Amino acid sequence: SDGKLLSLPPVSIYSKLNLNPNQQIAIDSNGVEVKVGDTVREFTGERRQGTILHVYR
Amino acid sequence: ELTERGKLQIEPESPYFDFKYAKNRPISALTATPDLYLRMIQAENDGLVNIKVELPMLSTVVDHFYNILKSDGTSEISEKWNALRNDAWKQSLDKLIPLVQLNVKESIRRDCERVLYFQVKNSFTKKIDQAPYQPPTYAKGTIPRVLTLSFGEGNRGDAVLGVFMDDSGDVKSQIKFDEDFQSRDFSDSLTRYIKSNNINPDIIGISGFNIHTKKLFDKVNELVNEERLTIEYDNSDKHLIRVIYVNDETARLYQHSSKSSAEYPNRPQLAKYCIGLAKYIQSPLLEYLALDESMYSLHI
Amino acid sequence: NEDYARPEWMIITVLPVPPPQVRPSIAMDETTQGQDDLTHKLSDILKANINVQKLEMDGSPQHIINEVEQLLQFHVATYMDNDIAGQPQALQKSGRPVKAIRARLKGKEGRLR
Amino acid sequence: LKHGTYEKLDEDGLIAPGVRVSGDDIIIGKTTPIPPDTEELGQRTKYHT
Amino acid sequence: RRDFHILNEAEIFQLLTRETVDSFRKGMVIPVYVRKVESSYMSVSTQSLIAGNIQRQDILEPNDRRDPREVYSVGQTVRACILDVDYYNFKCQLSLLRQFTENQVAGLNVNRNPKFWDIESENRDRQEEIDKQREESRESRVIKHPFFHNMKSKEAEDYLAARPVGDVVIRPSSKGSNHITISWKVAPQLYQHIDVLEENKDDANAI
DNA sequence: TCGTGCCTGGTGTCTTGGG
RNA sequence: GACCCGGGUGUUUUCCCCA
DNA sequence: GGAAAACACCCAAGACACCAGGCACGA
Repeated sequence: SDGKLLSLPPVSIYSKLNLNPNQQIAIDSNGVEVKVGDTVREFTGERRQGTILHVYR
Repeated sequence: ELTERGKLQIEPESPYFDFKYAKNRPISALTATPDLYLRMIQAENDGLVNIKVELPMLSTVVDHFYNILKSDGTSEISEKWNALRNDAWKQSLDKLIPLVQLNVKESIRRDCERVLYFQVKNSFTKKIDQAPYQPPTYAKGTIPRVLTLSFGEGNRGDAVLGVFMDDSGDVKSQIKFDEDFQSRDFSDSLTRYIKSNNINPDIIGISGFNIHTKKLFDKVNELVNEERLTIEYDNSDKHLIRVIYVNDETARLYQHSSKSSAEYPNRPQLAKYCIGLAKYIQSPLLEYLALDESMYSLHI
Repeated sequence: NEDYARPEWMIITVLPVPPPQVRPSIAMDETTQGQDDLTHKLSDILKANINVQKLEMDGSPQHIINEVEQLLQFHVATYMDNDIAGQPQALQKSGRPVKAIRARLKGKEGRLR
Repeated sequence: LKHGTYEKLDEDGLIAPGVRVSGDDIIIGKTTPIPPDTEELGQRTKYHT
Repeated sequence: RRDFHILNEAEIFQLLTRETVDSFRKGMVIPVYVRKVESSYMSVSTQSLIAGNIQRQDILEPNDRRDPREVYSVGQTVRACILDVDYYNFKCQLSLLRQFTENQVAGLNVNRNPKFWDIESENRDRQEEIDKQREESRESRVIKHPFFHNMKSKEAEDYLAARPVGDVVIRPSSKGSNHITISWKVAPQLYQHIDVLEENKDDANAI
């Protein structure tokens, strides 16, 4: 989530974060709910866009 | 200083936002906060920011060295000589400044790295410094018989697994509770397992992956308080068997390690997790040793 | 054609084995699934190949070698064409003739039509 | 399971006469055994057999 | 070695919810999930299974007199601000008032002392990015009409110069797509531009 | 007859090739 | 707060329907 | 184009693991 890259053995990883749709929820700047796979565009900065892969915090 | 990449990428949520516009930060205070300087260096290496070291009294040193070097003549020839000397001195300063800046930067980097190394060493030592749980009416260092109960998640369809280990460190019996943990049947079966089979565990450990485990912990504590399940003491206020939460980084890593699979080829993953919890309670140091390489991935 | 159709390529020395998409299996009932005809024919061809290899290295009566190699030739030929006039067809255990690859492509119900 | 409804079946898995049925409803309930998986890990008897 | 270490309320909370006490405390905004709507309160669930509740004073704005059920329904997640945290019982109270969910922007406690912080640079960058936000794009208008011509004011006047008195040309207006400038030749080398305001427009290019 | 037990017959199981 | 699913043979043969 | 109805690797025989019963034998 920080933006860095790491290399670790498969054993060291804790576990997959299995999250239900009731847990993986995203809200945009305006407050409209955005779900998995939707396309959003960055409001500022590079103003890039893409499809959501996973939502966390 | 900020590059265009720094001008665009340093967001209010990014960890680099703490020094987006820092200025005139004292060097002597940096050693007390090594992580700030390390993060500044990391941001610099990303092509976002530029770290600059400057002296408020640089002009004072330049003027003093010029006064030492300059001639005292007043003729126009002496004026030309002094001008040539001063210009060469300024060029020498221009050449010299970057090397001194780099040397000071490397010195502060080494100091901050050593400070953070010692800090991490102390944190790890604090993490791994804990003797095994001492049951009452026993001397310190005695290995207690332990019982671990866990169900993992608590979704509809989550049975509670129980694993008991003696002081010898060898698994004695594993049991499944297939009824609901809130039913009277669950409590009755757990009481029968605790009492009838002469298991007599010295401490009971409870752990899980979410907040659903809290309800199990409360239910177990209520059951212990209700049935007066006092510890058996080898031959009189008999003491109750303690029920606590257990830290489970080593257990989580052990449930995925192939060492457990070789040790227990016909056991479920939750059984391995409970065994890891029990072994951690018996001896945290040996469990931390069992991590081998994965211990370096722990949040220290 | 030198690049595309060389005359010695008309003799089969290595056989391509099609993927299961070409020869899918069917679940006859809730428990037992049925192997396709091509799968059984390929199993027969591979058994004949194993038999030839085993016979060659151990001991070589020419009569036995001729018999086994002729069996292998028959299996490979019927795997691709089971309507060769002048000789009996390959039959399944149920008595029906084997549905060779050539039969898949011809007729109203074939691939093309 | 089929996408229809099983609520019209009796205790013995057979519908009773006099019951109105529609398309895709289940009129005969039958199950075949399957070797259980490793779900006995932590499933409270709620594992598909 | 020291005796066995027993986890406390903060450690148990961090172990169970995997959320630090710093990242979950007063004055934080989280996208909680509505689980039950009632007239006097709403029961919501956070991402980390922490059950929350809001008393009726905060689901709806103090000025509004609507019903909680009409505005918010089950499955409609909304932003909420943490007011209180029961770490032992994993219970929290939230507020939907915009004074928390919106005004809380600079939630970091970074010391902005001018001696060690360049406030002027951050402010200047702030108006730079705000002006960038103000920047937009515009395009031309296309209209289908026999007497409509995409010309400037001077271009329209020159086009009407070769024509006798009274001929009429139509061009887009500078006051917006909802306005139209009509240029007609009053006299030799004399032209009048008249602005026409459009109402009930079906489209920008439409009439 | 009481008691510890043997040791080979047998249940349950399975491989894997004949047809 | 207890929360609802998503799968279907193949090969022969026979008897029909409209031209 | 419709529907219905009957068939689709079976098997047997030699090799292994576990068990148990009824008879041996000392006392």
